[PDB]
Amino acid sequence: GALEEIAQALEEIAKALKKIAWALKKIAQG
Amino acid sequence: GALEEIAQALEEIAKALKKIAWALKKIAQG
Amino acid sequence: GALEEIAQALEEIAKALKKIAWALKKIAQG
Amino acid sequence: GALEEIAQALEEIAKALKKIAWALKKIAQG
Amino acid sequence: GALEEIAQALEEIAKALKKIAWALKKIAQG
Amino acid sequence: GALEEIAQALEEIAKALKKIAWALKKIAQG
Repeated sequence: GALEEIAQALEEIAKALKKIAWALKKIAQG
Repeated sequence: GALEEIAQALEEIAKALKKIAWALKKIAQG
Repeated sequence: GALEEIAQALEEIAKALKKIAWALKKIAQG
Repeated sequence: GALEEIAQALEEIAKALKKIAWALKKIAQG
Repeated sequence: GALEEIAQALEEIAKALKKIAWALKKIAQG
Repeated sequence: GALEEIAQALEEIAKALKKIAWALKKIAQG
């Protein structure tokens, strides 16, 4: 579906952003 | 410090994007 | 419903981001 | 200016999330 | 129309994340 | 260092989010 493809892409963006956020936390703490 | 705050904000933003994706899926399912 | 529940969560994230924004302004100012 | 720039960006994201929440309620209400 | 408002809000979030990326680069290269 | 990598990744996330928003706008338009 059209909106399902948009949502899938958004979910991948969000998972990538969560990883970046964790990496930045660890750099910050260190 | 500031970078740890920024990391938390990126995590909040990722959470919002994931929820927006689920909202789009529910809209499609309607 | 499902979309209204997401809307509430997004409003809470928005408040969290505004709190972090003020924390960053405080760090910059001080 | 870096931290203040990020704070301003987070505030704009917060506004955008409130806009999305409002749109979701409008969709939900039909 | 509400879905278009959601898309416009996502565009604003993307611009704001670009500004956050730019600010973090400035901190990194400082 | 790491923060430069994080900023570049965030810029890539923002570019992708812009494309997602544009696709959603076109869906919303018909």
